[PDB]
Parts: sequence; structure tokens; C-alpha cells
Amino acid sequence: NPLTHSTPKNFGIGQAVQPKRNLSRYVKWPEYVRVQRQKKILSIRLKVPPTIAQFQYTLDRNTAAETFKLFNKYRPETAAEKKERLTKEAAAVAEGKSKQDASPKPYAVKYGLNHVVALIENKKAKLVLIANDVDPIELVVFLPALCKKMGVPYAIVKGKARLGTLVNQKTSAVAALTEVRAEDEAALAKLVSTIDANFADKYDEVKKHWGGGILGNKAQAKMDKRAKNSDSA
Amino acid sequence: RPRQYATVSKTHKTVSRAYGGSRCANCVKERIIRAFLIEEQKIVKKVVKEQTEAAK
Amino acid sequence: KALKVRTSATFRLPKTLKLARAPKYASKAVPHYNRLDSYKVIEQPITSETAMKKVEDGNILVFQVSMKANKYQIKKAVKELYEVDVLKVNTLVRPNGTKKAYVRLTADYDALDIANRIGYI
Amino acid sequence: GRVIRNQRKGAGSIFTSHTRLRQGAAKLRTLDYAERHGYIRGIVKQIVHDSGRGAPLAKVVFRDPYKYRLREEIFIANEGVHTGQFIYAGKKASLNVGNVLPLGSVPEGTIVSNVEEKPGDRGALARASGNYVIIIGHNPDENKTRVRLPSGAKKVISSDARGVIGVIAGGGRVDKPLLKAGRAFHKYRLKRNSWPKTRGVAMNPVDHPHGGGNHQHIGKASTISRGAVSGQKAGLIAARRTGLLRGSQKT
RNA sequence: GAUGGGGAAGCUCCGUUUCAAAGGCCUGAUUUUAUGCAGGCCACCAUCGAAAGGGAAUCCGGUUAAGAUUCCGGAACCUGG
RNA sequence: GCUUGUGACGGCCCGUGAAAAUCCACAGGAAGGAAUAGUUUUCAUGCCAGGUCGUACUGAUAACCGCAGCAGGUCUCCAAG
RNA sequence: UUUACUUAUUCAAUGAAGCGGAGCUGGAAUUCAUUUUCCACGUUCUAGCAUUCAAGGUCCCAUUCGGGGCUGAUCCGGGUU
Repeated sequence: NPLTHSTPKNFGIGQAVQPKRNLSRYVKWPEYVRVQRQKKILSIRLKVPPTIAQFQYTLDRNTAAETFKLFNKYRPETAAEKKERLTKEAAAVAEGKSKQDASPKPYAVKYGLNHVVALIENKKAKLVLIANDVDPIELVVFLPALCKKMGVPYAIVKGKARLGTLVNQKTSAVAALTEVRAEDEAALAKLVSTIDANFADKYDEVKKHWGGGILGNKAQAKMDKRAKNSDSA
Repeated sequence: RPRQYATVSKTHKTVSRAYGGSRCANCVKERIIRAFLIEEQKIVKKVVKEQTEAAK
Repeated sequence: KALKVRTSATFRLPKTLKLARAPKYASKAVPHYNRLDSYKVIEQPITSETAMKKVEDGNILVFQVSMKANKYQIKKAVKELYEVDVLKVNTLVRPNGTKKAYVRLTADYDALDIANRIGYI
Repeated sequence: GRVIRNQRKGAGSIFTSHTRLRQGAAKLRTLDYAERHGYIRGIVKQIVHDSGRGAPLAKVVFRDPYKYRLREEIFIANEGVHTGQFIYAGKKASLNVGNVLPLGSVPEGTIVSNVEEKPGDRGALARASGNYVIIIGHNPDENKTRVRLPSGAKKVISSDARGVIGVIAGGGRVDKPLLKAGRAFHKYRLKRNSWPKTRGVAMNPVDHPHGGGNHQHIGKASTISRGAVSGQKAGLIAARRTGLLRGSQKT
């Protein structure tokens, strides 16, 4: 009790060599870190065209899981099960003599940008899931455009890695259904209606809206000072 | 010679006093004097300036 | 959530797990035999008149050794071949591009009775 | 012809600088954080001669504000600075010779030397012996400072540029005639090899524009244009007038 | 004079700390034990470049046809372990 | 007295007359420690090893360079009455 | 012709350390209810010293030999300036 004293040091300008702090702001990251950080900085200081800014607007958290409970039931068949059906299907050929019609219709989530574009052109789609994270954006900029002109409802949803595991891949960049079991139209119908009010119905407004253009904290604060100073009268 | 200060015992390379083998006898005395007077002057400035602010 | 605390203004390369090599097969499938043997370090003696005078006088053995040898190999080789102890080794590359060794035995051994044991005297 | 002596200087083969005994890069202290809001006290350890220049240099020692370290600075000594002095470097540092203060935070009419002309250069104009700067007038908004250079030039630089108050030591170094060729030999043994100088008129036409002819003469005008090329620019570059300086500066 | 890079059709030129994630030492922990794992410290920075610069330490006597501060006898010192 | 080393000074400079490896010291208090016993290898003594290449000779009115055994050229140390 | 912005491009600095905004305490202001500010908000007789995740306060642990969290040292924005 009495042997311990109280030092407290004075960390100001001239004494008390400074304490260790968090200089995470003051770290010179590798060039690859800076280029990707300034990749999105530069993309929001520029006037992004109006055919884009359809993206950066995504199905919300509440309706993400509900949209993804339906797609997750109809997961495309894995390799292990596919090995099981074929040896069963071949066996059914041996004595059942069925014309490769042993198993019923497959129900799985469709995908593939060359596949889905054909499905959209043939009116064989009723809900399209689209990832917003395509590094080449030109692969999808027409996908919201095809869906409206044909009349298909689409949902630009966050994440390829999450559209990937739905397909048992790493990325899919697209996902859809074209024919569903008789017990899921009740879930599908109202799910389609929700995305209409977000992506389909609002499309003819977003066709004329630009994005980005936002400034940095030090520059947004500057106009705040400039406007309020000039606001005095 | 500088390399030969490795094979020589410790009593040949330093003197007993603080800062022994490095500083002068009178220079060590000088910083002994200087340290005391202004570590006592600081606690004089410390009490003097707290009196001026306390009056106001 | 909150990030990790980084007290430095620098960021360095993290230490990764560096595995070893044992790829699939040997580099040469036969390790080489001993290149510099005890029989290759020492070729032959010098029996010149100057060299022979050294033998009886200074308990020194004069040998013609490999150009690739050093004094550790010469000391070990003399011990193996002749069962004698070397006190010191002196080397000189002769003006004909060959190495000569002055091998001095301990007082336990006499080079006179060893030189004729080899067969030169 | 042949390329001429002022053309051969840019190859930098034998016309480099002699830098074996030059002490270091005599710069100012860095503007990290402890001067822009406060100050930091420093000590002068020794003032030494610099080979190549005629102004002494000071060894100013500061404590590291971020490590248990004693980082030392190489300043150009102000006339009046002495070993053992205390040096204050900051924004609120007093107006005393030896202190390092910004131009925007010193009163008009101040004598300052070793003055940056962009904040953070660690040293710029008024470096030579007996040279200084004076502040003429501040422009507080869009912060600027109006100062006069040793050449007599008025230059506006950022208000937060720095400078040591006072004048460089060693003034009047040139009032003494060298009296001797070999005295100029030692002045330029440690500066550079720009001495001695054969005249260009005492040359051969292959070696110089001015060479040749039965008498030693220029032949054409020695006043040369700006647009002249390397090889033609020997003489009085870009001269507006010439002759003998009659009148004032008329600037 | 490499490197990271930047030019140059190109043989090659610039440039030596430069718009590099650039490197390694002490002590622990287990004594299935290799060093994974406890940790902290370090920010300079390839290398080559002087038998007259800098630099750890050997002296005397004797000895050969021809070698010796190197052999022999004696007497030392230095570095590393 | 000659030659050479060394010391304390003086004159001189708009000339003020290298760099690193390496070696030591100091400040600081991490840790480790004592009683039937601990600690220091900056004290002394005692043990082992010290690799590679060079080393002969001339060094010049004959061994180098000058077509050569050339009145030329070629850096330096010691210096008796 | 003048003029405005920052992310492109151009220039300079540091091991990219204290940038921007706001907030806790106020020397000097008229508040005409309820606060608007320049900004104040650890160092200047003196050639000493300032380093060990910082001592202190506090909450836990499984006591120990000590260990950890917060604060001491305002928060937010990741724009190095």
C-alpha cells in the first residue's frame, strides 16, 4: 500500500516519449491493398452511368433468407447421389426395361450465363437471382434489361460465394428456377411479388439515375463548412 | 590499441565513480550538481505556478 | 467488429509455413563414393637427396600429396596408412604444380624405421 | 568543330563536386508533429567548419519524441549561435536567434535564415554566409507571406514555411582579395573544378565560337539569345542590357 | 555493380534505397520432438573494389649447394572452443 | 653532431587537413541467486585447434620495358671517417 | 477573359505518427432563454535524466511464483500529409 507510488507521466509535446497507440490509419499498405481500396474510392467520385446503379441496390436482409430457403430446397444433385442414381438407373434398364425413365423429374436451381440468357429469351424463367459482385460488370448489365423486356422478375442479390454454394460451386453470378414442385408455388408467388416492387417495378426510374459522386470525409466536411458559413445572413 | 581492450581486466578500463570510465571527475560532478538544482527548481516552479492560478 | 491493434506504421510480410523437400526420387540415385580417399591424398614419397637427409635428421617424412588436400586430410591419412602420429604438416606447391608435405612424427615414432618399412631408403 | 567546355560539363565525369570532407546534408529538422502545435527544445553540441562553403555548421541535438533516441540535426549556424546554447523548434517558440519558427508566426521585419520555400523542404534560400530573409507582409486569409530574398527578390511562399531566426554566420567572407592564383587553387580544390579559365577568345575555332582570327577578338556580338542551342550559348546569356552599371537596380 | 522497377524493336540503358508484403538475434515451452508453438526486439539493407589506407597475435640463436620472423632449439603471444 | 621516433607549443588557411569493420566503457535494472550452503570463466593456473594461396631469384650500363646482354626509362627503405 | 471542385495526370516528405469532424473543462460575448465564439484545454534562466506492453485506480481469476480486461491516454471517419 505505501510502497507503491503514483508516477503519472505527461505525454505532451516535450516530455514522456510517446506511448504505443493504434496507427492503423498510418500504415502504408502494399500496392495491391491500396489499388483495391482506391478502386471503390474512384468508382464513387465518378458519375457512374445510368444503366448501372441498378446494382448497389440489393434484396434486403429480411427477404434474403426467405428467398434462399426456397432455392436451398432444390439444390442441384451432388456427385455422390449422381453415382447412386446411374447405377440404379442402369439396373432399372437391365430388368425393368424402362426407356431411361426410371427416376422422376429433377428439381434443381438453374444457372449459367449462357444457359440463363437462353432461358430468358425463351420465356422459361419465373425468378432470377443475380450477383452484384461481378468483377467484369458487362456480363450482367443486360441481365436486368433482358428480364424486364421479356417480363421476367429478377433479384440482384449479394454474393457469388453465396450463389455458389447454392450451386455447389464457388461463384455462379446467376441463379433461377423454371419449374417448381406443386407445394412451393404458394411460397414462390408472393416471393416473386416482393422483388417486383424492388427490381422490376422500379426499373423505369433507375434507368435515369446516376450514382457515386460522393466525396470523402475531409471533403464532405469542407462543403458543410462552406455552405453554413455562407448560410449566415 | 582498441582491440587490446578485450584481453585487459575491468579495473584497467574504468574508475569506481558513476559514469566512471566514460566521463570526467569534474564533469560527473557538474551533472550531479546540475541535476539536483533544477529537479529542486522544477518543484519550486510547480508550487509557484499552482499558487498563481489558485489566487484567481 | 474492432480491428487488431497495429502499433507500427509499417506492415511487413507475414511468416508462412515453409515445407521441406523430399520430392519423389533421388537427385542421382547413387551417392558418389569418397572422391578424395586416403589413398588419393598421398601419392608417393620424395626420395631426393635433400628429402632423404631430412628423414634421418629431423624425424620428418617427406611426401608428395594431392593438390586438393589440406593439412587435416594429410594428418588423418598418414595416421590411417602408417599407424603413426603426426605432430605438424607443412605444405608447399612445387614449381611443377604439385604439392609436397613435410610430415613430422611425434617423438614416440622414428621416421627412419618407418621410411624403410614403406620400402624407400 | 568540337563540343565546347560548357557543353562538356553536363557529362559529369570530372566536373562533379568534391564531397569527401563535406559534413553532411545540412537540412532543417523535419516537420513531423511536435512543431506544428508546440515546440521541442534542442542543444547545440559543436559548430564546425564545412569544406566547400565558408559558413560554419551546427550540430543540434534533439530527443526523439517517439523512441528512446537522440536524433541529431545538421543546421547552418546563425551568427550568434554558440556551443551549449538551447534551441527551440516549434510554432510557439520564442522570437530569439537560434530558434526555428514559421514565417506566418513571426512579426513583420524579422530576420530569418535557412528558409524553406515549400513547407517541409528542410531547408532552402538564405543558406550562404551573411545572408538572411525579412518578412514584408502577411496575407492571413489564403495564408501567404511576402518576403525579400538575398538577391533582392520578393517571393510569396506558404505561411507555414519555416526558418531559423537571424543571419548566417561568416558574413563578409568575400571582402578579402585572394591576391594569388594558388589561393583560388585551394578555394576550388574542395568546391569543384571550374578553375582556372582559359579565355574562349584565346582558342581555336574548332574549340569555341570565339576562337580563331588573326587578332584575339569576339568577331560577332557576345550577347546571346535564349533560343540559342547548346554550343551557341557562350558569352553573356540573355542580357537585357550590358556595359557598366549606371543607375540603380530599377526593379 | 546485381535486385524491385522504368525505357529500348533489340544487343542492352537508367538507377543502388529507389512508388518492394525486401530481413534475423536472443530468450522461453515440450523434453510424442522437431523446432512447431509462448513472446518481445530490430529497420538498417546484395556484392565487388587498396599485397603503400584501416587491421588480433613471434623473437633470438643456429642451420642449406640453393629456403627461412616459415625448418631446428629455446622462449612467447593472439583468436576460437 | 647525423638519422629516426616522440612530447608540449607556435605559424598558416575564403585550404581547417577519409570511411568502415572491430574493440572497450558507461547509463538501465530483466533475471538469477545465499546457510550446511551458493555465485562469479572481465583474477590466476590447467586442455585442444588454428584451414587455403604466396614465399627461390633479379630488380637492372645483362634477369623488367625499349626488335638486343641498348650510354634511354622505371616507385621506394638503411647511409661510416 | 475571370472563376469554382477532386478522383485522373503533374511536384515534394516520412520507418506513411497525431489529419478531418465532433466531443469533455474555459480568459475575454449578448445571451434578450438558450448559447454564438479567437481559440484557451502538461515543456523557455541553466550543455544533467527521461527506454522495460506506464506507475496509480478498478473488475475478474483460482493463488503463486501471478495472469488478463478497462482506464490512466475522449469519440467517430480508415483519406499518410
